[PDB]
Amino acid sequence: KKIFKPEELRQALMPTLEALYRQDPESLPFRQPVDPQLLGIPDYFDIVKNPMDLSTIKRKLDTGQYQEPWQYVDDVWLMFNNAWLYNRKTSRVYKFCSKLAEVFEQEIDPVMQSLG
Amino acid sequence: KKIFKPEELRQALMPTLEALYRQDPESLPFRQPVDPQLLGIPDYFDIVKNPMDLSTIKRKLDTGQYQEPWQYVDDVWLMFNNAWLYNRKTSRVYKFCSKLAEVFEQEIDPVMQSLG
Ligand SMILES: Cc1noc(C)c1-c1ccc2c(c1)nc([C@@H]1CCCC(=O)N1)n2[C@H]1CC[C@@H](NC(=O)OC(C)(C)C)CC1
Ligand SMILES: Cc1noc(C)c1-c1ccc2c(c1)nc([C@@H]1CCCC(=O)N1)n2[C@H]1CC[C@@H](NC(=O)OC(C)(C)C)CC1
Ligand SMILES: [Mg+2]
Repeated sequence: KKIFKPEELRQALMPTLEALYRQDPESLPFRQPVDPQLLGIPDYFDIVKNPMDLSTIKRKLDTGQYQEPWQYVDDVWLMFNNAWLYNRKTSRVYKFCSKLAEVFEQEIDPVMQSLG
Repeated sequence: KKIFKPEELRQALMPTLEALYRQDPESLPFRQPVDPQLLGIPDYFDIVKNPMDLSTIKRKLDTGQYQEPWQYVDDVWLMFNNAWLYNRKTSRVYKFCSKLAEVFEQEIDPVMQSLG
């Protein structure tokens, strides 16, 4: 039944995104979209058909593109699954992604309990 | 008596797993282990005694846990059989599983032929 007010969603959810940004160095690969030309990885978009990154999620929060909090959680989880799929378990970026996922899991659980 | 090296298997088999990940929305329930507490299905682990999902399979490919290609195929097929067993034929999840199974059959057929 409930309609989420855009600023209510933004206020509840942005602290969880801000917690990811504070992770340095782990958030740095995730602060802007993956650029396969800069990185020299022409197969990236062969494998990742739905790219996502922190700046895109932040812009969707700013502009009211999320109707309900699970749409935001789905984008954060998509971001992580893209990096875990494309990069090997031993790689730096994969370990960075796991650290962000660890932080996100700790932040998001009490927030979603209070929203639903 | 051919020996299959970890990286050899990974290069051959990873594309077939990547093809499943590309299916959206159908791969989304399969990208992480089933969480019966999150989903509110407490009998899940009564029926599924050997859970399996894409992220676990990907990890086993990354870490060399498959000795031969059929061990990978067996895990993908276990994944599917778990979903078809637990969910009814008319359910969304079951239909999503069938879609992944159709993609997998098309992708694995030539790969297995080239490996043997
Ligand atoms: C995620 C992901 N998933 O797969 C992959 C693959 C990634 C991913 C993405 C970015 C990565 C990254 C891995 N490795 C690094 C760096 C550089 C190379 C290797 C290294 O060791 N450290 N970067 C940086 C690239 C550009 C930087 N900023 C940026 O573009 O500055 C402007 C001014 C706008 C030009 C910041 C981040
Ligand atoms: C397979 C299978 N076999 O039996 C069953 C049963 C499944 C199965 C499994 C997952 C399912 C699923 C069915 N239905 C959905 C969604 C939500 C439920 C209602 C719906 O209509 N669609 N999900 C999602 C659950 C959580 C999602 N992500 C996730 O955990 O995010 C973090 C951040 C880590 C918390 C991704 C997938
Ligand atoms: Mg953990």
